[PDB]
Amino acid sequence: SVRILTACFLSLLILSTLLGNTLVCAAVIRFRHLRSKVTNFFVISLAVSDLLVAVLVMPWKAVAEIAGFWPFGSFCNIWVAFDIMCSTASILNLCVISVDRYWAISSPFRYERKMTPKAAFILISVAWTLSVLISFIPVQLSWHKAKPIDNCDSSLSRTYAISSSVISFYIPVAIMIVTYTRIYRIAQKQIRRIAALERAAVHAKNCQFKRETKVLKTLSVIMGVFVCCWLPFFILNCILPFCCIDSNTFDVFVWFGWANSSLNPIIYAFNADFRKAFSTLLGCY
Amino acid sequence: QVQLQESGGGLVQPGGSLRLSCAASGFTFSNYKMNWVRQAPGKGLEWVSDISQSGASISYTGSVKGRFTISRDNAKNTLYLQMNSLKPEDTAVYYCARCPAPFTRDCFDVTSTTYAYRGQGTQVTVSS
Amino acid sequence: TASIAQARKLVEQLKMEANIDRIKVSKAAADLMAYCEAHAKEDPLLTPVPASENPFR
Amino acid sequence: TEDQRNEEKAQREANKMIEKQLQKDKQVYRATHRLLLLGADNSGKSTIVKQMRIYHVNSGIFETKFQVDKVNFHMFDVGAQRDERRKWIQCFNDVTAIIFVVDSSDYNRLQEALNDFKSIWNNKWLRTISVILFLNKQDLLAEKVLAGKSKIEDYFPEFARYTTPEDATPEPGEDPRVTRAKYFIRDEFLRISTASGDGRHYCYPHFTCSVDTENARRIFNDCRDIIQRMHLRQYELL
Amino acid sequence: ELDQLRQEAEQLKNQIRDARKACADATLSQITNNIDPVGRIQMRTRRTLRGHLAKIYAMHWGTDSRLLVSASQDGKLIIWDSYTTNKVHAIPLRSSWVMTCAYAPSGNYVACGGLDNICSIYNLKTREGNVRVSRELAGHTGYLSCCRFLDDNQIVTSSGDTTCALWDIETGQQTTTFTGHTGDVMSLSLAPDTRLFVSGACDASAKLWDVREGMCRQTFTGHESDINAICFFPNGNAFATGSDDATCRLFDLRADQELMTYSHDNIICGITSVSFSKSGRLLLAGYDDFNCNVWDALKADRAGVLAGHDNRVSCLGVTDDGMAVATGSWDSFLKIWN
Ligand SMILES: C[C@H]1c2cccc(CCC(C)(C)O)c2C[C@H](CO)N1C(=O)Cc1c(Cl)cccc1Cl
Ligand SMILES: CC(C)CCC[C@@H](C)[C@H]1CC[C@H]2[C@@H]3CC=C4C[C@@H](O)CC[C@]4(C)[C@H]3CC[C@]12C
Ligand SMILES: CC(C)CCC[C@@H](C)[C@H]1CC[C@H]2[C@@H]3CC=C4C[C@@H](O)CC[C@]4(C)[C@H]3CC[C@]12C
Ligand SMILES: CC(C)CCC[C@@H](C)[C@H]1CC[C@H]2[C@@H]3CC=C4C[C@@H](O)CC[C@]4(C)[C@H]3CC[C@]12C
Ligand SMILES: CC(C)CCC[C@@H](C)[C@H]1CC[C@H]2[C@@H]3CC=C4C[C@@H](O)CC[C@]4(C)[C@H]3CC[C@]12C
Ligand SMILES: CC(C)CCC[C@@H](C)[C@H]1CC[C@H]2[C@@H]3CC=C4C[C@@H](O)CC[C@]4(C)[C@H]3CC[C@]12C
Ligand SMILES: CCCCCCCCCCCCCCCC(=O)O
Ligand SMILES: CCCCCCCCCCCCCCCC(=O)O
Ligand SMILES: CCCCCCCCCCCCCCCC(=O)O
Ligand SMILES: CCCCCCCCCCCCCCCC(=O)O
Ligand SMILES: NCCc1ccc(O)c(O)c1
Repeated sequence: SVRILTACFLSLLILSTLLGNTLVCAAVIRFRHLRSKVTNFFVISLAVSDLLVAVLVMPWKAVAEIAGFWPFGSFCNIWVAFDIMCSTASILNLCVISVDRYWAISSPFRYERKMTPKAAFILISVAWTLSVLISFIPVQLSWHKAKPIDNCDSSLSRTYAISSSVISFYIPVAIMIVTYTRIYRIAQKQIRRIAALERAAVHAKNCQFKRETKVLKTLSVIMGVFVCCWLPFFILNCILPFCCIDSNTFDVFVWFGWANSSLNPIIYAFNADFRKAFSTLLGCY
Repeated sequence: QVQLQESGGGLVQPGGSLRLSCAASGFTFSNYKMNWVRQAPGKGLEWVSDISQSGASISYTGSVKGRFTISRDNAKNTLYLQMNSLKPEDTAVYYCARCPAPFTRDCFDVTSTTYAYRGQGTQVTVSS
Repeated sequence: TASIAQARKLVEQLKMEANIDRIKVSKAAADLMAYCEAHAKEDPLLTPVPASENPFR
Repeated sequence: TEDQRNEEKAQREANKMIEKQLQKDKQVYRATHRLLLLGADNSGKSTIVKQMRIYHVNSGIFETKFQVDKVNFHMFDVGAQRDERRKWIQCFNDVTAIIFVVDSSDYNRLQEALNDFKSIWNNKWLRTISVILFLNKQDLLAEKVLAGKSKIEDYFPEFARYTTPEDATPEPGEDPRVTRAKYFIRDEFLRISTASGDGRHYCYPHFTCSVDTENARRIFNDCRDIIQRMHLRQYELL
Repeated sequence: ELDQLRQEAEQLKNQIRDARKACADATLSQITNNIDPVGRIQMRTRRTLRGHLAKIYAMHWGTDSRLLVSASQDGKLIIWDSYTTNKVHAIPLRSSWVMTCAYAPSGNYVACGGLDNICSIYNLKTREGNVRVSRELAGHTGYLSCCRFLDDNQIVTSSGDTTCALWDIETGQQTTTFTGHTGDVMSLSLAPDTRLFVSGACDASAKLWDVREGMCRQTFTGHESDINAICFFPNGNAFATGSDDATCRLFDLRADQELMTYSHDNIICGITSVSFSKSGRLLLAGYDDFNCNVWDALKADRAGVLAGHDNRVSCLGVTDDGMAVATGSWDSFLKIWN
């Protein structure tokens, strides 16, 4: 009854995430100018991380939810490690991009000299190594599992729930709130300078708010979509072991976290070069 | 061959009226922005005024603003300049000038060292 | 006397340019066609080239 | 076919040596910020930046090198060329900014400067580049107004009906009459720049003079504005 | 004085236009109606040469169709190898602003010009192995626009001060000076016989210059705007010209008037560089709207469209055997099209 309807939404979600991430990766490989800018290196890392979710994390959980049981019980221990890795890799890549956008807009001269492509890789490599240091070591040593029809009910322990959340969510969202607030200080000042020149012109011609909405809309869409998806799941994730929260309800919030991986390409690849690349590659226009 | 032929002028009186006829031959007249340029005796070239392709945007020089009408007929292929309320200090030779590129808004035609898209000009003397 | 010494050179120029021989358009036309027909097979851009003959493929 | 393989090794080795050199130069090239100096003959475009004054001399072109806060600037002053400039200006699209210097002392030749600025602003390849504006010889403007004969109101009828902008901040040791004249010149250049409404490039007005040390810092600061607006537009923030 | 000269000058120009209209029996496109069309010509990017920093303004092939010189605004003159994508030489230039580059028919020298109004010849057969300035020529006043080798001894240059010179490389002086043009002379195209050349200036008039005599023979006044590039038809009896009014035109040295005009209503952008093919059937034109159109020289219909560049196609070259077509644009990449 309600399984038919639910199956369609989950299948569209997987296909949407697969579609967008594939197009972003293909477009950057098949165009050199999308590889000359050092900024677009990070969007490659964010398209690979988001594509590992759709390929390897989303289907198995979807199959288990529709069917009700867990098909292969040994694969549950391995799945958890890839679930932690693919989520943390997505959130850390979104922190690297903000730090990239704050280096270029604050100090534009130093950003040309210091940002070698060499150092670009060093940012990407600390992100992906933190993801494997948080996931494959504790889950296989089973620090989280020993808290005191087969199910994959991985109840995280007290130690590992708090610790993983701080290194994967709370630190990168502390960096991102301080980052984008400063970029909204810089952008606001520039509009004031334009408004001074504009109004003198208007005053001279007569004697003879739209820009500010754009500044606030762009930053709101980036911060708003990311926070709304992951905040009602990391609040619950810290509470749940300490604790209430039903299993059905908690399940629903996991999908909202994963849904952010579907909306990540459209938010960051609505640029002039990317849109031109999309029309060519897909062949629509 | 791009050719410009000015017409009208001669010895006139201050405060009178004068129409300058400009004949543009050898090109498509509606594609190019066109403008007026004059040369005082013992002085340099100065940009009088301009008119666009359709004829909407019209700007003038400040010191002669509100004193000259610029008509640009597309079908007749003629550029008219109406000169009323003349001044004895405003006596010069008037050269038709054409901006070198079509469908553009940038113009480089104040060059005195043999600009080759202008006419031979007409002598317009005002004697008080 | 500089403007009349450049006018004079234009007059002398146009006298030497008027007095030239002029071939008709239709004979000229046929010569152009003759050179494009004869050398039509020797053009690697007009006629495609196999990959073994092509040094770029 | 063994000799052919040996020949390929020679060319490949040569290519690697040349390629590594082009990478060292690539670092120096990116760090280099180009600047084009455009100005009238009467106005002191050479007098703009006395901070470093390396002033290398070529046959026609003049290049000035000056560093501010360990950032190297090259400023290319075009010298002995023909009066028509609609063909060699296409070369200079790759520069970071175009410095435009005008003389406000002569009101009759001011109109010519406005036409030159309008042509540069409306030029298709100069659409990306911002223009940095210097209104030279301000001290002469003060002394000239005291004569009693207003030249500007003859050449400009708009200045008989004009008020001082409230956004402008006058210097304390200046005549209010002179300050009206300064901003009204400034507004002329901004009216050409606001008419287009491109949004890709802007016009930065400055009140320089003949004896100014601060001009090197000004061109440094306006460079910071040009590259920040570039990144902001790229992420569609502005 | 000035009025009788200009009236005589006007009666001479009416005689020339009577001559040109008496000779005009028919047009080329009427004659060529019983000609099989070329059809769609599709070319693909066989090679991309990468390694430039600034925009590539001009380039010139070799006589063996192997090595091309490319000139860029970063101050680097890079001799490429077209087959293996290897940089066989890279030359650091004194002036960063370069507007032309030439390759010798023997392959021994390369010349470059620019805004420093000096043609610099570089030797490539130095026993030390390092490239060095062989001589510098500082005669002209305006900028240097196009320069081409007649041989290893005489080079012809196109300045920006309405003057074309004939340089001797050994003595370092000007042999013959051509002062006929009134506008800025943009480019010159040497004849295959190397006895004549043609230059298109910014006065919308192409001239036919004799090298040994020293005076122009013919004037062509068919255009409406600045003539950007000029190229001979491969028999030496015709040339093509590209202007800013989006119209290519074909001119005859015998009929002394325009044969055909290549215009289309959708494209109003300028024409940077035009090169014929080997046979002369395809006219290749580098337009300002980021792509190249392959016009048919006898039918005035676009075969095909080379849309591979990101910025405007600055210059266009064709090998002497017609094997490939290289275009350089202002995105710093050299696409080889076949
Ligand atoms: C790009 C970043 C970086 C990021 C990661 C790694 C390295 C070291 C790479 C090495 C030189 C060892 O090869 C570096 C260089 C250096 C760190 O020293 N830089 C930065 O200054 C970042 C930065 C700041 Cl703080 C402020 C304004 C602009 C910029 Cl860009
Ligand atoms: C690409 C998307 C559309 C695929 C969606 C697959 C959906 C439509 C399929 C997959 C599993 C299927 C269900 C499998 C089993 C049953 C039990 C049967 O007694 C009623 C139909 C029902 C409930 C099927 C309905 C259709 C179903 C839900
Ligand atoms: C947990 C954190 C601290 C681990 C950091 C590991 C760092 C030191 C290691 C792991 C991956 C390594 C990078 C791997 C690949 C490259 C590309 C190469 O062309 C330059 C060196 C560079 C960029 C290495 C630099 C050092 C590096 C970034
Ligand atoms: C950068 C990526 C490739 C690093 C991956 C490291 C993986 C392959 C390593 C690091 C930690 C290792 C685990 C450490 C401890 C154990 C417990 C032992 O009784 C079985 C093997 C097992 C489970 C190891 C399997 C392999 C392992 C998971
Ligand atoms: C920046 C990184 C290193 C911070 C990591 C903080 C971790 C190591 C700290 C912070 C919160 C701590 C937990 C707080 C509360 C409890 C409940 C107690 O009955 C057992 C220990 C336990 C479970 C702690 C284990 C260690 C812990 C998880
Ligand atoms: C989970 C996803 C769908 C959440 C997306 C939230 C987006 C669409 C909403 C939430 C916050 C909203 C913004 C809030 C405030 C303003 C300022 C107002 O003067 C213009 C609209 C604007 C800019 C809104 C645009 C739409 C907006 C950005
Ligand atoms: C246990 C599995 C771990 C998988 C880790 C995958 C990490 C992929 C990182 C890709 C970085 C790409 C950076 C840009 C490269 C480029 O220049 O195109
Ligand atoms: C490209 C990514 C695809 C991911 C595919 C994951 C496959 C997991 C397979 C799970 C079942 C394994 C059965 C093992 C049989 C056994 O020894 O018991
Ligand atoms: C590079 C990443 C690849 C990921 C592939 C994951 C596949 C996991 C399969 C686990 C099989 C475990 C079988 C155990 C059988 C047993 O109980 O003894
Ligand atoms: C604009 C963002 C849209 C995001 C869409 C996310 C869809 C998630 C769907 C999850 C369905 C989970 C059903 C659980 C049923 C239950 O309570 O047992
Ligand atoms: N579906 C995401 C599950 C997840 C991801 C990262 C974490 O740190 C964590 O505790 C839990």
